[PDB]
Parts: sequence; C-alpha cells; structure tokens
Amino acid sequence: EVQLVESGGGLVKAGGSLILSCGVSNFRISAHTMNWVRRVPGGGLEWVASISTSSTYRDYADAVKGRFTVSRDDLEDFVYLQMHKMRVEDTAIYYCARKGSDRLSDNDPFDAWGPGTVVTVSPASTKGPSVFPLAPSGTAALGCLVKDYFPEPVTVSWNSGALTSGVHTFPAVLQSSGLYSLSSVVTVPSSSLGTQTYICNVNHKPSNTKVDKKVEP
Amino acid sequence: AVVMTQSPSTLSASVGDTITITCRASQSIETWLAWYQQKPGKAPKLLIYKASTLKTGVPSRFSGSGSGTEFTLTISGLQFDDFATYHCQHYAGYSATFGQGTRVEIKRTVAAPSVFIFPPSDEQLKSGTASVVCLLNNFYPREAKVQWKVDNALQSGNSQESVTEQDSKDSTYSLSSTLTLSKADYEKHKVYACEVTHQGLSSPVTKSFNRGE
Ligand SMILES: OC[C@@]1(O)OC[C@@H](O)[C@@H](O)[C@@H]1O
Repeated sequence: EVQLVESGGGLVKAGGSLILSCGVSNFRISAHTMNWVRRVPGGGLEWVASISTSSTYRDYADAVKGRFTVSRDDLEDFVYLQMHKMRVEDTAIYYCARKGSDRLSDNDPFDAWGPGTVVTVSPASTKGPSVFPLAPSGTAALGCLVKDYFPEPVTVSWNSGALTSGVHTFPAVLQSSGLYSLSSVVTVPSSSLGTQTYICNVNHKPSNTKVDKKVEP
Repeated sequence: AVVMTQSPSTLSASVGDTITITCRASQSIETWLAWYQQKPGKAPKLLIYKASTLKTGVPSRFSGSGSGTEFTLTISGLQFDDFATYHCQHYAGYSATFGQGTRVEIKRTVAAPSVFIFPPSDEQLKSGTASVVCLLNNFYPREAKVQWKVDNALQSGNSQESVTEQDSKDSTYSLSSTLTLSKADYEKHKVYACEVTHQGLSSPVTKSFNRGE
C-alpha cells in the first residue's frame, strides 16, 4: 500500500538544471532517511544522495557532490533533488527510495522505491543559428531571420557596423522546440537596392559561430 | 479577497513632467501598500512601502500618499531612467495581491505601422519549413493586431510575435510576426497575407504575396 512517486524529469541540455520531487502515500517520511538512486543505460544502479531524519546529514555520490542538493519537507512529505551543471552521464531513471519501514533500526536497506522518472541530458550545451535572408520587395525593408540557436544571445550588425540607422533587432522568441529565434530588420532608401549591398553579421559566441548573409532582391 | 485596481494602464509623458498613478483597494487596507518599479527582463524594485515611506536610495522625486482604499504614486520631474512599468501591491501577513501595472512611456504623436511581408527563402523551404515574416515598423502607441490569412483562411495558433522597446531616436515601436508552416502545408496554398490593425489606421492594412512569384 506504501508508495512513492517522482515528478519532474525530462530533457536537459548539458550544463542545464532540473529539479525532481518525490511525494509518498500511506506512510509519513519524517522517521526515515530518504534517498535518490538512478539506473543508468548500461543497467546498473548508482546511489545519488541521502538525507537523514531532520536533515541532520546530507550525503552525495562523488560524481554529483557539489552539483546536486537533496532537501526534505516532513510536514507535507516531499523530498527534492536539485541537479545543476548536468552532464551526459547524469542520464538515467531516477528513483526516490525510503530506508527502513515499520522495521526501523540503526541501518536498514531501501525497503520501498518509486517507479522512477526519466532524465535525459543531451550532449550539446549550445547550437548555432541558421540565417535566412528577409528579401526586400520611398523606403524599403529587408532583414535576416536568425533561427534555431541556443542559448541566448545572438548579435546582429549590418555591413559590419557601418549601418546602424533604421535597424531594429527584435527580442528572441523561444520556439516550442526549445530553440530561440529572432529577426533583425533595417529600412533603406529603395533606390539604393540595385546598388548598395546589405550583409547582416550574425554572431553567436556560445557556439563560437559567425555567419554573414548577403540579402538581395 | 482584496482586489487592487491600478489606473491608468499606460501613461505617456515627456521628460520633466510630474505624473500620478493611482491604485484603489476593493476594501480598506490601512496603509499596507507598496509600489515597485520594473524594467523589461529585470526584477521588480521596491520603491515605497507603508503607502508613503521611501526605501533607502530611492530618489526623492518619488513619493506615495493615501490610506484606506485610495493610493497614489507621484513622480515629480520624470527622468529618462523612470520610463518603466510601476506596480502597486497590497501585502498582508500571508498573501499579497498586485494591481495590473502601469507602463510609463515617452509620449509622441500617433504613428501608423509601415507593414512589410517576407516569403520564406528557398533555402529554408528546402529544409522542410516555411517561416513567413510580417514586419510592422515604427508605430505608436504599442497596441497592434496581426492576423494571418492563407488563401483567405484566417489562421489560428501558428504564429509568434515580438516587439521592441521604444526607439531611442523616435520613440516608436516595431513588431515582428512569424507564421510557421511545414513545406507540405506551405506548398498547398498560394496567397499568403499579413493583415494589420492599429488605431492610426482607418482600415486594416494587408500585405501579401503569391507563393513562388
Ligand atoms: O539512516 C539511518 C536510519 O536509522 O535512519 C532512520 C531510518 O531511515 C532507518 O531505517 C535508518 O536505518
């Protein structure tokens, strides 16, 4: 009848953070040391963290020490796991586990386990944008669509900074894919078009990525 | 439960002006009221609490008054740093509640948007996605509406928008809207149209193209 349920869990980019929680049924956690354990893709279990009664002691595996924090909430019966600066090798199913049961001694096994929540850390912390021209046609507008990069920010100048007047670079929008996108535009005399070349200089430092796109009719 | 009603929603003024923003409580709240300043993408900053006491470091041009149900924030001699959103808050022992905020902006004349539509590039289209882009340039005030129509079908749920802060030279706003479709969906329709409405326009303005020239 006793049960535990992990929540949170999902896809994380290397370097990212994710917090897990663990709720329980049919027992109160107060009298128990609570633990997090994970099962890595090769099949083995790895003990992750422990928190003793009244949070007297918190302990961590060497691989996660300094990056993970375990906390507990005895009044509402939850356990938390903060995971920061995550790494590919943190990829695993995470379980919370109760140490001891009605049988409660000075050192008990992990008597009860939740079903686990899947955490996947992708190896790329960053990703450079694709740049697409926003092709022109009194005054004319043109611009560059700067698509699918991560994380923020991206920088757009024009004709290597010579052109600043009439330039608007919009706030990035987070796409439902988890990648950012922005547009940068500029208005110019429309007579200048069959003459004057326009190049947006797109810089994305996180991915060390520099793209120059010539935008023409 | 206490409800706070803040007026006006947007306040347009010039540098040097003295302006007031007000907040009414649905029921008496003594002087348990705070005012915060907030700039875009930053944390709120507490300016005044207990209706009228300034937080240390807060410039003396900010002042608060009122008690019971009616409260006012006055900025006497607006400076460029002061254009921001201002929030009132009733704070109680356990909970709190905010008014809806007042955006203080630099006043200028009404400017209708100049509207431009951009087809997806062939390059992008080859990769399987079509981004159609609509630009509303240099308008004021900030409220505008973009609708997308494809072959005259009003679209829903497939566009995203972003807006600039007021331009530092001309105090206007610009807005970009992007309609995103798959190549398959894109290539099944001909006419792509961006339709815009703004108080400075007497009727909606539509800009379109026919897919592929
Ligand atoms: O971790 C030490 C211990 O005494 O803490 C309280 C209970 O979890 C017991 O099962 C456990 O053996």
